[PDB]
Formats: sequence, structure tokens, C-alpha cells
Amino acid sequence: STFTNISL
Amino acid sequence: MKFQYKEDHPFEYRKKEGEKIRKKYPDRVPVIVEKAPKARVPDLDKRKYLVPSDLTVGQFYFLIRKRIHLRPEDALFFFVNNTIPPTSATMGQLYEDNHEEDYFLYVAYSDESVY
Repeated sequence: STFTNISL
Repeated sequence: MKFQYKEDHPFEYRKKEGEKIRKKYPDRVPVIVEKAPKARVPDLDKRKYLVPSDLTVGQFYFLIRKRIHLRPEDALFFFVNNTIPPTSATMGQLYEDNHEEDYFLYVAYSDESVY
């Protein structure tokens, strides 16, 4: 179950 | 608090994933973000996030507002452990102080200032 990556 | 993520995932599974991801990404934190019960705002397209530890709570708040397409005129509040979090804290600080026993941080959002 993938994570959604938040970018900096 | 009624997060659907908890309803959908046994505790043992959540804790194993949270521990693993925190060890794997020291510069990020695992965060579940869900609409509060009764809130009159959109649900997010995604609920499980990996968030840079140095992003501030306030920056994450404005990002979430955009992701639910909220007009700047509309109200939105975050709740973490039934408390509105400090906006100047980093997400890493908020995680350290508020993560649950499964090593996830849970953030609810609502148009009402009461969870």
C-alpha cells in the first residue's frame, strides 16, 4: 500500500 | 477519533509498517490525513502520506487546503489528538510529540473548529 510523497 | 485508516488496517500491520518506514526515511514522517466525521468539505484523493520532517505544520495545512480545492475564503482546521496543532512546529516535531503506538501521525481536517 503505497505512500503519497509530499515534496519539500 | 474514527480514522478509516485504522478501521481498514489491523494494529499489528500498522505498527510494523510505521516502524519500518520511520527507520527507512529518517527525514520524513508517515502521516494519515482524513476528513473529520461530519465535515462539509471534500475527501482527499489519498490518505497515507510520507511528509518531509522539516515542512512546517502551517505549510502542510496550506498544501492540504489546495489538495481539497478549498477557496481561500473558506474555513479549515487541523486536529491532532483532538487539538489544533501549533503551526510553527515542523512535521517532524509534531510527529515526535503526537505519533500513536503504531508509529503513524494522524491528522484530521474539518470546516468546523471542533472535531
